[PDB]
Amino acid sequence: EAAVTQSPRSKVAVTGGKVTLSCHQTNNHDYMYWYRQDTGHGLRLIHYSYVADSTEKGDIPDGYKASRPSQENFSLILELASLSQTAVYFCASSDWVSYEQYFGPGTRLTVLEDLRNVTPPKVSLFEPSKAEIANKQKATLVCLARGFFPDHVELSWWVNGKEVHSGVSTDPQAYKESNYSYALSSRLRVSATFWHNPRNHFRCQVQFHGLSEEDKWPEGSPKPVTQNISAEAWGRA
Amino acid sequence: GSHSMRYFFTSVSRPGRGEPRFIAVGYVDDTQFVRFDSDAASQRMEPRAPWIEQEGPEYWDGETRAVKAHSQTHRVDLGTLRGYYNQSEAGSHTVQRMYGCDVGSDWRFLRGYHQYAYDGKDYIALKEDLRSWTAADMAAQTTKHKWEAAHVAEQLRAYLEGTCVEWLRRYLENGKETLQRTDAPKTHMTHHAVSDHEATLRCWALSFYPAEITLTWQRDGEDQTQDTELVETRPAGDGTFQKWAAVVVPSGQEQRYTCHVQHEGLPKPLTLRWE
Amino acid sequence: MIQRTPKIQVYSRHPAENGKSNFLNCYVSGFHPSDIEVDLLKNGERIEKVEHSDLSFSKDWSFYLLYYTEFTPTEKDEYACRVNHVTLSQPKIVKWDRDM
Amino acid sequence: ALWGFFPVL
Amino acid sequence: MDSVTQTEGLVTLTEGLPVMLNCTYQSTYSPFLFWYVQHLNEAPKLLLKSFTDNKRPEHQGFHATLHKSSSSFHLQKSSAQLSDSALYYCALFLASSSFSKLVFGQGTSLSVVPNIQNPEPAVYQLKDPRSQDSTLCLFTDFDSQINVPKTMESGTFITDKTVLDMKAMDSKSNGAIAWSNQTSFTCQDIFKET
Repeated sequence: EAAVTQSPRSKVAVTGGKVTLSCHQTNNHDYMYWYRQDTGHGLRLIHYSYVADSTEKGDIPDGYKASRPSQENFSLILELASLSQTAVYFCASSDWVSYEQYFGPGTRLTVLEDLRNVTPPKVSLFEPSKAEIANKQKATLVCLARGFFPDHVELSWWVNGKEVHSGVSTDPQAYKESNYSYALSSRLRVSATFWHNPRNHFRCQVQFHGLSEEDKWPEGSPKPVTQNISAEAWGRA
Repeated sequence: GSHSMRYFFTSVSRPGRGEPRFIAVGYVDDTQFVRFDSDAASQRMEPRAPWIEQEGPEYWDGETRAVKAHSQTHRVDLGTLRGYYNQSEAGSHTVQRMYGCDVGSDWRFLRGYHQYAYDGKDYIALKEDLRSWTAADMAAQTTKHKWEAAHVAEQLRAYLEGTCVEWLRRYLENGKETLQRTDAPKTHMTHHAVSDHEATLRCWALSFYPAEITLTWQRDGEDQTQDTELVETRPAGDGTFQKWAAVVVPSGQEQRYTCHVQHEGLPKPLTLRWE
Repeated sequence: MIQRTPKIQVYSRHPAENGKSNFLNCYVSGFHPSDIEVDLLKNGERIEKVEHSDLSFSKDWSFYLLYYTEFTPTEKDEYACRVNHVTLSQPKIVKWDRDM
Repeated sequence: ALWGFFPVL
Repeated sequence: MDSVTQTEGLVTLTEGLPVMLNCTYQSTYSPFLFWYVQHLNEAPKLLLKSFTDNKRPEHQGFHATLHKSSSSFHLQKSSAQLSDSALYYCALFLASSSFSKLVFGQGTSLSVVPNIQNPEPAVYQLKDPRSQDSTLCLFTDFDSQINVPKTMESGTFITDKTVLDMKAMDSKSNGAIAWSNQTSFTCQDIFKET
């Protein structure tokens, strides 16, 4: 199977800073492409390459430069990052049959004027209503992530130490309640007999992607790095 | 009346050197307008006609990156073909490629071409219907199955019936003073006695355009081709062409032979006789 | 592999006239493979500034090239074309004849 | 003008 | 020239009903079109081709017929299922440029909603134990054909409807969540007006 990989999967940068996006491909293809996606709409070509050590300009090359050191790797480089470069970047690969393109997992990039605004989420777990349990014989635990900037988050439910996908509904998009803070919620519904059991341990994990170790940060505030923040509650008879 | 556009591609593998030789030339009728050489210093598409120079940077940068991909394709093709016929890497091999289109006297599409050759012999060719492929051998069948699955012939038709024709019309208009002209051949006959009983009569045709011409020798009103020497049509070097035909004629019987010249820029077919 | 012997034609662009400048052409055609050596000669001596046309082929896949140089034809000077190929065991020399 | 599609053998 | 025009925005469809996503295009010469599907948190992948025969191509299922006369290449399916919820790209492979490349459109988001047979709409109030006076209201088990209200007040935020599926037996339920910064609030009035 033709598989394309990208690194990093998430990146937060400052305005006027150098950003490098890597793309690895092990399918023996000559043609490689760099696309961008804006707010879940449109897929525009930035740069492309048909052979190693040669790069061609795409539809929107301005502000972007690319490099093809080998057949496997095709890098997208941003010398001066701007606010308009905030997008989801996809890397494609194909042979001479250039209409069948195989895409990478994607890269979310957000460029900000200041660094102070970056903040971790505050995860609060809300307990089911007793009116729901006595009527429908079902309990709905709701998780709520609030007050986090860059919306680079991944929500996961944990029941009894295991990651569950049963009866789970995370929000597809992160809801913007303020300019410099996002919000995200999820539902977990299990049976009344399961919730009433004191043994059962419920946990909502939010994986927040923040700044790297190579980023400068003032001595006062704690650095908002890649961290996991959780909230938990136990069963009640 | 009828015109054509042609692109000739030549890729020769060089075991003695690092990189294979690639040469690509573009022709409108019998006039060269573009070239590309892999051993050239510029590594760009180069104008050869005066009338192609009026195209902008959009054209040249686009044609440069296209021919580079053509060069890259045929480098891989050399390796693919040596694997097909199970040949060693110590031997040199030539891959020839030709594609283009023909227009009529009304500037409308007539014929389209796309064909390959390996070491002189035919390989794969697009048929007159522009939907079919002609595979010469079992190794050519592998290529045929690759292109039929990718529907390359359908992609090719859009170029040959559209892009090739409309750009050919653009070239004919831009080079009206050069391509749309018609030069009538200057004709004369020369005589040489080869022996005491035989003599050679040569029928010259000089300074004509286009290169397409017909030279036939007749003895007593009948076409004689069994005893006729005909040379390949040669360029003069300024845009015009040259050609001659010779026959072995018994001494004293020179006036029984006639040469006939047929050309597009000639109102009536000319009859030439020695005097 | 298919090997074809080259067809050599030595001629002038315009009808030869002494004292007036002209171009000396050597047209090799119908040869295969493409690798070929072509030199224009002046009394057996190799001419320096000789330019060749870009490589092209015919419908039957046979190659053709045009070698040319600017020259002033005169009575006593002889001109020829020296061509070498893989089909040829020795470099073939064809002399230019204006009276042909 | 050249063809924009480049199929291999 | 050389353009693709798709159905703009979100297309909401109930399961079982036929899928219709429009795609018109501008082109200079005889072209070829392709549909690219992108599911949530996944890579965009090729869905179907325009080949094969006179207009008709297509895989999964999904099919599309090319009409060159009016330049149309609409995506179709007989019966929609919940798994079809994805972003759909209509692409034009350049028939004749100096370099042939795919030209993607603006993309059409498909959102297939479940057919709730026995709806039981109810509003619940939920509490956060670790903090004081913080509350949340949940609207669940409602029909997919009613509208979830949007925020008009500052401090109070309402989310769009989402679907959860339990591994019991087809326990599919729509859900909307809302919260406020104000002390005085009512869960009985927030989910009002479809």
